[PDB]
Amino acid sequence: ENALLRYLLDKD
Amino acid sequence: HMELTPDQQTLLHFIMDSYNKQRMPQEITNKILKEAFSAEENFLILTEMATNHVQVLVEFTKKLPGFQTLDHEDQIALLKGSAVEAMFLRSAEIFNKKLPSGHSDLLEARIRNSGISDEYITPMFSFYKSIGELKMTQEEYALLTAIVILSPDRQYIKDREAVEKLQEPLLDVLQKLCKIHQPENPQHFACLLGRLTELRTFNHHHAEMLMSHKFTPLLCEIWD
Ligand SMILES: O=C(O)c1ccc(CN2C(=O)C3(CCN(S(=O)(=O)c4cccs4)CC3)c3cc(Br)ccc32)cc1
Repeated sequence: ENALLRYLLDKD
Repeated sequence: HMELTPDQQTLLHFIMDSYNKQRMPQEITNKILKEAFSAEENFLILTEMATNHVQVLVEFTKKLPGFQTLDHEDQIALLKGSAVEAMFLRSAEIFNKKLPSGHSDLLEARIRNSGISDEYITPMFSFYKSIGELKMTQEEYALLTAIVILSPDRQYIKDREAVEKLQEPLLDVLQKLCKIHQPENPQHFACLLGRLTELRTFNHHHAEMLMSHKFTPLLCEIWD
């Protein structure tokens, strides 16, 4: 799980 | 050899626009100036800088033409495999252009007194000088960053041909820009290629450095 990258990639 | 096509001009414009949106926050620059000159505070400052770069990298990458069209897993694979390379490339630009002479001298002082071994510090500063010598333009820093990021040879990529289709027109634009701006120097593209291979060596130095107050759980789980 690359939770931070996933969040930043699919943000705003 | 003479000019970029409207399509190459469009592609270059999107890379340039995305690359120029980045800025060092006031909070970070103020820390390099006023915080204590101890191994603890120096490493903490550098950790903050390393973290801020990851956010800058994701936002630049998201706006690269065709990145959004890649499979989700391949997008993650490209960011993971280029994060260290893109960090040292951006750091080279800031050290040789952005940072003021005095402020850069204080950051170099902080870097050299942050508990990191010379085995890592020496190639890092050697690479900074080697980049400075080339006198790279902003178009060259933006294209090089995009080429590094869209490397189709990174581990855990499923559809490599899709990344190949994205990287090939960037190498074409970069070579053409070398022929237009440095026609008297036919070895200019080759000098820029030399930086792509020098950047690859930083993957080992970084992973070997991470093996050793220096414990930062957030950055460790991104990198490896
Ligand atoms: O806030 C921003 O906008 C921003 C943007 C880009 C950067 C990138 N950048 C870096 O990452 C370092 C080089 C690596 N070191 S390090 O010591 O090797 C290390 C410590 C912990 C893990 S890796 C950290 C600082 C650096 C130096 C100089 Br001069 C210019 C840019 C950078 C930072 C901030």
